[PDB]
Amino acid sequence: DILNEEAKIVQALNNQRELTIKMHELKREEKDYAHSYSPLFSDPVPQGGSIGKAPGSSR
Amino acid sequence: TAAGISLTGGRNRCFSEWQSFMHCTAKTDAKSRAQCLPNFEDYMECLHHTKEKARLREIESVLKQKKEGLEAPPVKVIPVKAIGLV
Repeated sequence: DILNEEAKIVQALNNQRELTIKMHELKREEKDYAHSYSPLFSDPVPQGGSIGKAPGSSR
Repeated sequence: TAAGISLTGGRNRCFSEWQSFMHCTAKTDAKSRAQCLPNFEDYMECLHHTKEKARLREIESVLKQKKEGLEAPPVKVIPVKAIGLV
């Protein structure tokens, strides 16, 4: 009756250990430009300076 | 921002190298960034002309030591009074 109630607590603590190791993995994982920077306007391509612009200026 | 806006409101001098570098960086995630090292190099010496200054010093070191100097189609210098004279 007491071995089962200790195995329950050990399972509940190993669950927290797995959760902690997971939530540590999750932060060091790299992340998208749409999640790290603003979601709308998801491309990093600037295309900036649009009045006196030259054709051939893109690459 | 004013990321690539020039003095006339157009694109700046190194806009195209920067936009190529950002085209690089858009389709890559990290762990895979070592391949867009050349574009960045192309951008940086677009900015500062380090490798062209090195190359032109290497060629000027050789033309200083020639007694012959230049056997070439030469380049003329004019006064500003005489751009279309003859």
